[PDB]
Amino acid sequence: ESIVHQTASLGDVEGLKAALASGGNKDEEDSEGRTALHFACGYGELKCAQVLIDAGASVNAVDKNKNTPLHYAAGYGRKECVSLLLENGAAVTLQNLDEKTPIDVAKLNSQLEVVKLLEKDA
Repeated sequence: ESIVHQTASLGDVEGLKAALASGGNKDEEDSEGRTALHFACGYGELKCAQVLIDAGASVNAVDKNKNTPLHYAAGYGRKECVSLLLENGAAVTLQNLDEKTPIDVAKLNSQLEVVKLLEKDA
């Protein structure tokens, strides 16, 4: 029952803004430590991710497996969200509980293009 997570996950930009305006917490976490930004980026909802970043959502938030939003974007091959996170200081060296960085994750999931995109940045 988290409005901020649900609207972000479904790309509901207006619903998301409203929820945040109506008191909703942009850093709200679910039972696995995920934030609305982890979901927006993992699903490739660029505009919703921007809204959260503009509201001050932690770009390098970590879930209970130490995955950041960039690990989700990278792993599921959501290139635009990867760029958006990189432009906003997303730490490309942060490591998973499995010692994997977002790049490692992109590599394991065959996200060849995302890898070039994460490399290009550096």
